[PDB]
Amino acid sequence: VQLQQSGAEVMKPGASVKISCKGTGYTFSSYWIEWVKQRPGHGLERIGEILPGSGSTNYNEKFRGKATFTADKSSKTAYMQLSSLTSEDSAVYYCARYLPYYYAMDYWGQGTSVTVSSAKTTPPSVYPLAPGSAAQTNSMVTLGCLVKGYFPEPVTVTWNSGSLSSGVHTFPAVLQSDLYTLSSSVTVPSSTWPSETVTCNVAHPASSTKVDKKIVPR
Amino acid sequence: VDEKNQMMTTNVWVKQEWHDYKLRWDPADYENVTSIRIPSELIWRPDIVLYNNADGDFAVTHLTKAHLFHDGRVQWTPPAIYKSSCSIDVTFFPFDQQNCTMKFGSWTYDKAKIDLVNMHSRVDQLDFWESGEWVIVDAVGTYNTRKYECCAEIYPDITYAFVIRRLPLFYTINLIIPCLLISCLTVLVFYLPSECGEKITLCISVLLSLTVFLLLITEIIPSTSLVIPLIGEYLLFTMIF
Amino acid sequence: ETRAHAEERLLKKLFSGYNKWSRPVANISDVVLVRFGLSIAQLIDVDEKNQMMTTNVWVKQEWHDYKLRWDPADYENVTSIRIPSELIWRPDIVLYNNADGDFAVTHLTKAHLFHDGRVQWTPPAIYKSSCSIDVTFFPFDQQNCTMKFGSWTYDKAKIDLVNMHSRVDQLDFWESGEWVIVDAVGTYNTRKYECCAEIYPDITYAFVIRRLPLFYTINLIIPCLLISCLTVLVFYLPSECGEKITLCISVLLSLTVFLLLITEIIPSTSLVIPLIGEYLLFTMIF
Amino acid sequence: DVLMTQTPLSLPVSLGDQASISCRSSQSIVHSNGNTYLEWYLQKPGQSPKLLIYKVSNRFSGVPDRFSGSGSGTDFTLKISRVEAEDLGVYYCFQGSHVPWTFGGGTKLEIKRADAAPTVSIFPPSSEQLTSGGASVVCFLNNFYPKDINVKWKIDGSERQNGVLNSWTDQDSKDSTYSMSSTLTLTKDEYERHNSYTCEATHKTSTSPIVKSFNRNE
Amino acid sequence: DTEERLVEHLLDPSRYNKLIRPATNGSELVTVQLMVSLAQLISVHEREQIMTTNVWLTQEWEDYRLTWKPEEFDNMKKVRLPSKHIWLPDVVLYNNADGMYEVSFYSNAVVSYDGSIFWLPPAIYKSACKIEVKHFPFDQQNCTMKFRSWTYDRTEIDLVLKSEVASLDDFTPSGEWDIVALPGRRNENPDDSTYVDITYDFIIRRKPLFYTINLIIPCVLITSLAILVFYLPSDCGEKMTLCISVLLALTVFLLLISKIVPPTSLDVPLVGKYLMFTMVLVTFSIV
Ligand SMILES: *[C@@H]1O[C@H](CO)[C@@H](O[C@@H]2O[C@H](CO)[C@@H](O[C@@H]3O[C@H](CO)[C@@H](O)[C@H](O)[C@@H]3O)[C@H](O)[C@H]2NC(C)=O)[C@H](O)[C@H]1NC(C)=O
Ligand SMILES: *[C@@H]1O[C@H](CO)[C@@H](O)[C@H](O)[C@H]1NC(C)=O
Ligand SMILES: *[C@@H]1O[C@H](CO)[C@@H](O)[C@H](O)[C@H]1NC(C)=O
Ligand SMILES: CN1CCC[C@H]1c1cccnc1
Ligand SMILES: CN1CCC[C@H]1c1cccnc1
Ligand code: NA
Repeated sequence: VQLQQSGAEVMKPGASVKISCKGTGYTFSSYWIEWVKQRPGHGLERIGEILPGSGSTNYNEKFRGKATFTADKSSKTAYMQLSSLTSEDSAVYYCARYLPYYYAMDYWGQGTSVTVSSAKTTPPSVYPLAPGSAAQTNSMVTLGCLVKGYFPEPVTVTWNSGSLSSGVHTFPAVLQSDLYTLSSSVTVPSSTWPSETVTCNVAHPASSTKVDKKIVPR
Repeated sequence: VDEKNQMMTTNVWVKQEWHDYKLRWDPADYENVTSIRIPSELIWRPDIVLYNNADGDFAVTHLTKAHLFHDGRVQWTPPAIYKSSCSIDVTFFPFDQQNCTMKFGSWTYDKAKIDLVNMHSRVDQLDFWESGEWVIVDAVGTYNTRKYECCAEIYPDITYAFVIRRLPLFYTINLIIPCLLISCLTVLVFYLPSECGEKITLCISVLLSLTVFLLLITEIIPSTSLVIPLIGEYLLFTMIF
Repeated sequence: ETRAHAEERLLKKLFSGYNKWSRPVANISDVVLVRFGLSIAQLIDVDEKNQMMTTNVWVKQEWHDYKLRWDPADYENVTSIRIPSELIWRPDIVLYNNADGDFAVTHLTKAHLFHDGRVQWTPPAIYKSSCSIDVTFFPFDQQNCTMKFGSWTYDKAKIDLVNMHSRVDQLDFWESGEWVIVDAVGTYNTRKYECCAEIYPDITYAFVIRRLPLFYTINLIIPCLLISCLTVLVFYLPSECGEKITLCISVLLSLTVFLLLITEIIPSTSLVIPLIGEYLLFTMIF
Repeated sequence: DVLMTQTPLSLPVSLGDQASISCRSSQSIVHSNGNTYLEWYLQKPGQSPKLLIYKVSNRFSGVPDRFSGSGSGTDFTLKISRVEAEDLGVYYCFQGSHVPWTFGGGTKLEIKRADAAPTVSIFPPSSEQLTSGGASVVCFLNNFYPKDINVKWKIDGSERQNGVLNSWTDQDSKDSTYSMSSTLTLTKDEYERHNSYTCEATHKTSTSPIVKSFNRNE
Repeated sequence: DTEERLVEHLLDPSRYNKLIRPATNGSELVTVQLMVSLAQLISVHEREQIMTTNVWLTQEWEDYRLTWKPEEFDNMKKVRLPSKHIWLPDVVLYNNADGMYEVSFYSNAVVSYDGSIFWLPPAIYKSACKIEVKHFPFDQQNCTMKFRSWTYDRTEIDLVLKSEVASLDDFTPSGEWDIVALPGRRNENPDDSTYVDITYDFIIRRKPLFYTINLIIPCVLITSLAILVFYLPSDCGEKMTLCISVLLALTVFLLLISKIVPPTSLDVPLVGKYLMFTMVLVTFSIV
């Protein structure tokens, strides 16, 4: 068996988004297909299941009038028309097979990320994070590489080709006003930084941006 | 048309014509003979089956005879009784229109071997018998193709759609007029003064009367939960009031 | 060398000069033994008004003859082959208590064959017997219904029935829901009819069964036993209010419609009367 | 809808320890046939959920025997014998008694070890951001345990809460620690009017709050 | 032209036989793969406990003597043959009522050159399934249907399922009834060692709106008056008519709901129990 979904999708608030679910390797129109919604914060809430053979549909009492499933028998594809979408439903959507009262839920999908925000395109950024002026020189020191104002996910903020990989830290994305702001840090011995050349690199495939900027002391 | 069980029982003359190469001969050598009649059991017969059956025959088991012409043409006219199962849509009872479909087609042959061609665009009605209650508004024939799970080839089919109407006079003279007449008393009891003391009698009698009429109409219309009969809604409305 | 090719030669050889209507026995005086048995798939219905019990029965008939024997070590070790029952002799076991039903085994299933001459045959059937329905303690009732199986055109000198199992097997029984079988007893008997001089054997199967009483004691006897507690209630009503005749007529018509309803479910037997009917007539008189 | 209540919310247990998680229903979820249809799901970070227990009295075909499930008609308990490095993730409940179906709340599960000293470091803005016209002060707090820690921002001795972005990651695998970044964004015009900027950290392993301050005019 | 010679070569009674079943290498089992497809659930008479459905059952089996050299006969791949003449393993219901056991149409079968045969006849089946009537009408019905060869045990043939679930590619919405899941499972009996069969379980859910609007609303509508008869003033002298009429209506609804429910004395319909309890209440009211 195998399941496929649609790619990443973005759209302004209020419009409609339709995602596809493809299934192969079994009798597609023989048992239920249910979808799982996962907010990036916490919890798992469902959106509903349908039987691709008949027009039997049901919904959770909380998400009534928000989604409308649709099934096709010729092409093994399930669609979902979406109602007026708001900024509170930007989450990850799944798809899964299910058969009630018997063996059920043995396989899944791979995940479909949908992001809804008022933005068009913003390249990732360079702003190093230099240590303070008044600080006591210890045996080790932390580093900093900051990126502000980019959209959408993902981005790859690494060090010099993986040379400094121990002690790295990559935080989740958090908004400030409308875009994303991330930082990368690592602890290196203070006896090497004034000598070794270290530069953080930023790679953005969605915009094809490969930018590095050397960090030098003050 | 048993709507309670959702079954249309029709009497059908099927006309099947084709031609093959083996059964040809020369008329000029056999004292100028052109057409001879033979039992269909001895010659090949294409399998024409309907898919929409429910508790009935799947075939033409009568096995009529068949004509033969000199050039190889063959004509075959078996009569049969078919029992289809069509979705009865009863909303505007009794002023109703029924749309019932019968699906004919081959069974063990693809489009690469047997291809069906509708001889007439409309269903013939030269020898129709008027039942009295149902009149056929129109009968349309459509040629379609499908692809099933078994196989790789595509299979042809012919869909006959009968759109018919119910003659309304009987049910509007014996079913809806009594209830519409006794529903005009639910407001009458308020004008009755309370000193005489018989208003509860009238009220309970009217209530049981509508109850009896509802439990009667629940037999003639099908037990289908997709939509509600309008008369049933009106009766429940008046019972609540 | 294939198994099918050898079985084909066997089947061609034994059916070469075999007859169907000839009773297969070594000598005229020698007998056969037909081991007989029953199984109930389900108990369809017991229509007491029409006095008809409709049953679905697997009949197990085992016997043996001398003409269908061979040697297994000569035909690549074949022991049991299956053949249609129309080609071999078939003993006619008929039931005498039929009422608008099948007298025979018209399904004509297949039959097994062993190498020594033994033959086993299991045709399904739908039987409709007519048993005397005794409805007195309705609904707390026990029904005793019989079926009478037996040979038709042969005497005890030629065929002798032997019951295979002392009790009717119930390994594949389907619970009808309303009727449970208490017990089933098969008895071998012999009779002598007016036609002939010889005596003929038969087997009588008696089913003693009970009716599950909850369905009727929750819908039929409790409403009438409840509304009958009003016939004495009306006298305590004062006279000046003026509705005692209403209560009386209501009770009377209600119980009369009830009674006339109960006559559709019990048979029109005149030998005994149901106790419920007697109680209802008693209450109507009073 | 039959809500599901999982206890606890987060249960850190070390490698090899026995962990038991309770999952209660708001109503009775026993079907009339006599079998209770409940599913346990295991979600790992960045992957699709896996199966471990279906039809609790039975075991999944493919999961090792270290997992077990039991309970009465209403109270349910999932038990693990020895926690390995692979069993990290989140557990989920699934009831299959009444329509519609619903999930649980989500039970977090990671490993537990001793405390650690938090590493705090403050980074003032760089020259490129001053050329842009902003000021990003980034306060890293890495390699600490447990999550009980607070970050506070002071400007000239006054508490500041506007513009504070607090982010944290999950428990890392090679060191079993936590990380937390606090970003403060201001304008360059405001950077030239204040004097002292301070990031303070209050953690259990420190009786005194770790203070990191820096001055503009020195 | 060559098709006729090919068919007469395959179906010659001197060479091919029908009453015997094919086998090789010392009574090896001939595996038979059957799977079902539900066309449309056309009726369920709950009073007689009879589910009448439309079924397409597909059967595959390997057979060696029907093969031919594909190069000789103009490179033909598959040939149609009548079902009556070629051997066919019987596959028939057991719990079937109405006597009718075998299939209806006996359609043609496709035969390849390797020897695999693939045959599917239509059928209408009248299964008999117990009606679990407890939560009327908000109920789930569990109807079982068995497939097993009435002529062959597990010594010659063996049955194996192709797909774990019945297909619904040809399903049409039935209307009143709605399917939930169609699991099929191959049973095995270790005590007998010969009993082998396939059970398909149809779990069905009734759409509730029809019976709701038809019966439940009048029921509660007229039973909401049992606790109301007392508020009537006694001097008017009309308690008797109203209360007796209520009791009569409750008895009528009880009889009707008992006539529509299947007569199974194993369980009690909840609506009937509620009505009997409120009937006892209303007779205590009249006294
Ligand atoms: C619809 O009815 C069918 C038939 O009664 C139900 O199938 C039965 O299901 C139960 C529970 O799954 C089976 O019991 C199990 O048997 C196996 C081995 O015997 C055992 O490992 C389990 O512990 C359990 O006892 C029972 O076998 C099965 N009946 C059969 C196959 O004949 C079915 O569950 C019903 N549908 C629903 C939704 O309940
Ligand atoms: C009847 O149904 C058929 C098939 O769905 C459809 O094509 C046709 O339009 C319908 N006829 C009418 C009058 O709606
Ligand atoms: C049933 O009837 C038969 C024949 O009349 C009789 O012999 C038998 O005793 C009866 N069964 C019982 C338990 O009385
Ligand atoms: C094309 N037919 C329609 C439904 C079944 C299918 C079929 C396929 C092969 C042999 N017979 C029938
Ligand atoms: C012994 N049979 C039982 C009833 C009829 C009798 C009989 C006698 C002769 C030939 N056939 C049947
Ligand atoms: Na009256």
